[PDB]
Amino acid sequence: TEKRGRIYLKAEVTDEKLHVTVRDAKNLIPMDPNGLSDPYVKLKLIPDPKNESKQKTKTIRSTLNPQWNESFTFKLKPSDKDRRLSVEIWDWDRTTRNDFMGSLSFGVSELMKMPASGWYKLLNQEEGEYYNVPIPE
Repeated sequence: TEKRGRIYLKAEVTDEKLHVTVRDAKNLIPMDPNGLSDPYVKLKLIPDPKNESKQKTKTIRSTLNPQWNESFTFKLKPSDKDRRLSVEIWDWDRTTRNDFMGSLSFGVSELMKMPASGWYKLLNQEEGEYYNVPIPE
């Protein structure tokens, strides 16, 4: 439906490189029967027809408030001017398919103008690939 928690990130473009820091997320919704989840974050630059830009944080077991503190770097190219940084939280599972938890995205153009920083509301999978919602509140 709609409330999936929030995540704190930092993203910036410097000298043809995109730097992203995934700090932590709060109030995630349990996808595991146990009432918790095993979250990890997938980062990519889309569209990614060749599927070459994927990066992911480690999976943190049994928590609804993960603190990854991981940084990533993407080497950019001109065409990236029209791409977006997609950030998705998934719930790792031992025996079933991993479940989508929440996501968002930023335009590489957006970031070149203004770096991202702070808390953001997690969105549903489809919509997450098109926009982001800061939470300065």
